[PDB]
Amino acid sequence: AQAEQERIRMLSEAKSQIADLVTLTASRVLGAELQARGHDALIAESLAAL
Amino acid sequence: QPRQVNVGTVIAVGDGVARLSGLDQVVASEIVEFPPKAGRNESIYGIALNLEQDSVAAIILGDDETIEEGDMVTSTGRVISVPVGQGLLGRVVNPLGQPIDGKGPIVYEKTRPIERIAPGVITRKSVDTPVQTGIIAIDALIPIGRGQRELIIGDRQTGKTAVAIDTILNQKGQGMVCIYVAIGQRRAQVAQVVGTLERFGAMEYTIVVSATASESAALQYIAPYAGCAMGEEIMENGVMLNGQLVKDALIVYDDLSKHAVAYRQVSLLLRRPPGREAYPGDVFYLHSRLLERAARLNEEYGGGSLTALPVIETQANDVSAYIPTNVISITDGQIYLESDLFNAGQRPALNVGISVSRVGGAAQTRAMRA
Amino acid sequence: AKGVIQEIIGVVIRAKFPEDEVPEIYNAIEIPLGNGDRLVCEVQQQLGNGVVKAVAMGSTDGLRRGLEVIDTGRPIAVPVGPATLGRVFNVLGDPIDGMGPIGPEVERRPIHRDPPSFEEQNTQAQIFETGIKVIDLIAPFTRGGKTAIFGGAGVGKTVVIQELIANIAKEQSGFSVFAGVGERSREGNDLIHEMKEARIDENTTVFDKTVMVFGQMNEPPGARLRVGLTALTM
Amino acid sequence: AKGVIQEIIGVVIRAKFPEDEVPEIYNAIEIPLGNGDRLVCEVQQQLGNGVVKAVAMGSTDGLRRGLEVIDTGRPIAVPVGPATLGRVFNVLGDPIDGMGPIGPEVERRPIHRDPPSFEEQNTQAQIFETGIKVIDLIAPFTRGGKTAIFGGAGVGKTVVIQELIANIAKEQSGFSVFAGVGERSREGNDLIHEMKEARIDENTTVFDKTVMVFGQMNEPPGARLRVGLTALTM
Amino acid sequence: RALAAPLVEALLTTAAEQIRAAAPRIAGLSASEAAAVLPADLLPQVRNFLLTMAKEGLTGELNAVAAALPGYLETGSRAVDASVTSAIELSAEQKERITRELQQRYGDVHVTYHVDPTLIGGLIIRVGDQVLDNSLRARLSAIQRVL
Amino acid sequence: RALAAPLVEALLTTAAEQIRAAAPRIAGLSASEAAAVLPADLLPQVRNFLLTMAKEGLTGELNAVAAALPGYLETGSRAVDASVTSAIELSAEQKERITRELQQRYGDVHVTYHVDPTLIGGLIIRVGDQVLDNSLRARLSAIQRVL
Ligand SMILES: Nc1ncnc2c1ncn2[C@@H]1O[C@H](COP(=O)(O)OP(=O)(O)OP(=O)(O)O)[C@@H](O)[C@H]1O
Ligand SMILES: [Mg+2]
Repeated sequence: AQAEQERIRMLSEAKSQIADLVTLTASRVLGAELQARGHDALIAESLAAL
Repeated sequence: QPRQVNVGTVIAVGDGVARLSGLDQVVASEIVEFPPKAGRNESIYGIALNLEQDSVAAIILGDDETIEEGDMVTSTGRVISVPVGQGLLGRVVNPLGQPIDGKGPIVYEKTRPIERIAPGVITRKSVDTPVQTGIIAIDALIPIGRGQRELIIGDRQTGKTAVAIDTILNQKGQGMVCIYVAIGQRRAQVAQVVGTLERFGAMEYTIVVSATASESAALQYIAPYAGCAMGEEIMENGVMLNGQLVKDALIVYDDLSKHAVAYRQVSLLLRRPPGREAYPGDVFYLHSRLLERAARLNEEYGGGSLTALPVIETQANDVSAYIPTNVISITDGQIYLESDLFNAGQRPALNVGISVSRVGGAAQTRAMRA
Repeated sequence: AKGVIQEIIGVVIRAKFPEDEVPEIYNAIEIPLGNGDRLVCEVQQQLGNGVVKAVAMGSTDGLRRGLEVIDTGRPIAVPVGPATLGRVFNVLGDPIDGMGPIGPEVERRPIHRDPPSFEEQNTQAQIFETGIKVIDLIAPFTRGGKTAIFGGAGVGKTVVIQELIANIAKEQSGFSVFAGVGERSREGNDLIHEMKEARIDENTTVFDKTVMVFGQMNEPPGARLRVGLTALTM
Repeated sequence: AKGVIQEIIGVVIRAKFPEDEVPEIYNAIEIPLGNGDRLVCEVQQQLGNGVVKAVAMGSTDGLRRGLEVIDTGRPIAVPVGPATLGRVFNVLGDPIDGMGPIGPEVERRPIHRDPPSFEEQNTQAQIFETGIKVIDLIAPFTRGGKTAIFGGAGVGKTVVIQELIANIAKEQSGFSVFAGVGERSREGNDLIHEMKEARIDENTTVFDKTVMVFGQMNEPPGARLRVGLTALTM
Repeated sequence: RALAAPLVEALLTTAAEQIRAAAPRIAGLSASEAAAVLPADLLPQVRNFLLTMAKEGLTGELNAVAAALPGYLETGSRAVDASVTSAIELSAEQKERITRELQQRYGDVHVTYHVDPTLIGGLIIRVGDQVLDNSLRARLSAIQRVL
Repeated sequence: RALAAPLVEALLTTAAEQIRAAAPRIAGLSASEAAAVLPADLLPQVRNFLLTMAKEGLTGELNAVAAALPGYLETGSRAVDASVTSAIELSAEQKERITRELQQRYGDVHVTYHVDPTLIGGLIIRVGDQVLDNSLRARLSAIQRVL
């Protein structure tokens, strides 16, 4: 039972690490896209609520 | 999905207490977020306790070394709340509902606010269904019934945690969901308790809410109220245990004296005026809020119940101290464990002469009562 | 007659009122909540410039630092009359029992009243006839006097209370009042309500002859402080 | 960086830094103090517009207001590794023995670290034979667990500790750490040195397997406060 | 009333002019140092206030006091200090465009544009004590919650 | 705005005091008449404020301008509560008379009127912490002498 619980914990930790790596990769891709296109296009979103 | 949030600036952060400057229209017990910044990728929440003119003194639910002067705090509109439901059974969670056993995320759909008003004046009912502790001395002489809050008061090492764990283990098939709130208890001892619960298969119906000693005094202060909210949800909505809609909860506060110490720490760091033994004035109110939420509701309100088993250590068997007398006044009965009886071979160590159960025979089976 | 909350520290609320409309020392503040009901505070200290420090009487876990407060002018007004008989009330006089609210026609009296003057006091102590042999022999009461029981649970204290109510209601007119100040909600409620509703005398339940006001331990300190005065007014 | 001391209250030093360069809660600041030796304070509180309250961990009895303070930007870093074996350190990790300073290549770890999580806790323990009848019979000394002796002034805490070290320090099967927080430098240390250097384990002394951090009774409050954390980091 | 208003406005303008002109006169210079630096470019009350400010040497933000002089004519309250943070350094045209755009409150409010390039392509606009955050770092965390 | 408080408050108080002091001497003057009447040694705004009102003939209201002069650089909350009690309910011209004779205490500070009909004649003037009673004091003093 302890081995099964450890396996479940390891699976959860692996899923968490995969999510963190995916978030880091998405952040890097978004940063590259912002550097290429330019953040100025987001300025129009300032009037959504303000 | 952009939204406008109220923002303040941390103008003074100290030993777990921060003055949040301008956070106007903040609710009196909100959760300030402290959004992540350079060097910290997570959010450290806090409880906005003192709403003073031009200041919001907030205790910090976490590590305050990362918070820096001038940091922006966003006031989440929600009052301090804890996730509740079926998903917490068998999980060790810190008082914020975040798992600390690393077995995955907590699957939940409802978050009940801690620090809720008592279940009601007329909504309760007479305590009749017994709680089978499994200890002959308790089950025969000092009965505990569903909906009765029974203090376990004793010296430093007499068997209080042992009695609580025996009670938790005995509720195998009696349709009871146990909760073990570990306030100020060392992490190794909480790990030992969890190992004992898992060894006897009592972790299929137990929720452990641990705010260990290293964790900030705010977490220890809210440690019992979370968990009490969990039991409130269990008695009000029920959980599917063994295919049955169990609506009975048995909550054990590991040490309310450590909770009172944590409240004293957060009050004195907030520079609130002290009282007796440096405790704040409203600490009897502190414990009466927590213990009066354990009730046996009538059939019109669900018929569920919440049984509380507070635990208190007394210095040199001084049951005349401030917190021990307060909680003795609050509770419906006392279980006195003495070192003199414990050493003399009486292992449960109950001082049956002075231990009392105000519910009495109504908390016993007719066979046991006879 | 409308002020703004300034500070909120636990169950103590500081509120700034206009200069010429500061509430008195025992008036009610009656903070209105969003969900329809109100939070009735009680002033305790006039200070500063239009600022009053008051006790919450409630949780104060949903209040900002700008909410309006409506001074009621008079202290906490509690319903008094034959209508408030056989009913359970809280510190504010709001009926907490299952039955409906008290009608507007019932007289409301201030919670704070002056005790009777010296001239009205009886010049000779008089025994109070309870009917219980041991009580009327060993420890006789006093008409307008105070008696304290020192007993735990399972000793029949509740039954003694019920019989005292029944005897005073039979031999005299004998309406009774019960203020549970800082009681366990289990002992004070649903084990006093049910026992007195079940207990009957001259086909009338004891609960029908008794008023109840309950400020329990869960309520803030102000409620437990003023529940006794509520019962005294009733 | 480059703040100025405002107040010197005991060993607590309040320093004002630029608005955007305030040190963190547990950072270490330094007073140059002249003479080529500096006073290392540890921040404890942040009070407002660049004002931070720190603990001197030193004499702090010859420095004036207005002295500059340099913010290191990191908490107290102490050497860790085999380089610390067989050496005696301060609270700051600076060796006080006659041997030379620890090299830059040795890793520096902060003395303020998170304790092990709930997952990492090891609840397995077994009896540790110590050779003392009362300890091995009534309250067995625990291998891999926490134990302590609570004694008054006149009782023999030091004698019991020294006997325990003599009994169990030869057959260590590992390294050892001794922290002398607030203890006499006569017996608590410098004669444990004599006993530890005299004991020999196969031509390697017990002192060669020991990291000893001191901070004893003579040191100001800050050193005694953080010497335990330094030893724990080592 | 009317005479007081013109008088108050004239006094405020004179004070602002004196502060702007003589702010750097006694700036930093100590009580003895700035005493000679103290020129006749101030009223006797203004000269006394400048001497008090420069006695310690904190006569650096006197221009802000100058900025405090005109607003005190109209009871101030026009600060509406807002702060805009975007990942890319703001170009002057778009900077002016968004300065004009936040006219819902007071118009071109006091805006201290920042960068903080840790953000990705978004806006963090804090007006008073209300902050609006459409930065893609915020969306990043709001998606990363899946963890 | 915060930095304004000391200097602006001092200048406004000086202007108010100068205008109030020159109110008796400079009454019903003109630009040149008040220039020869009002002292030119005062603040540059003070002399201008003294001359401009007289030039337009509003010099009588110039003292009232002084009343608003401190409040232009103050919270204007320290106005004496000069309570005026009189059994006869007072008309608007009566209240104007009372305030215009009451400006000798500070300025036209916050004045509140009450009736207390049991008074006869006279009026009770409670300025700050000094009370002048002139209504029923005579009768009750007489009844004290008689008894
Ligand atoms: N039959 C028994 N019943 C109860 N306690 C027992 C029994 N046999 C042994 N014990 C003792 O009880 C201990 C269990 O911990 P215990 O319940 O006394 O902790 P506690 O009262 O919470 O104290 P602490 O403050 O030290 O954590 C065992 O380690 C043992 O010393
Ligand atoms: Mg315990």
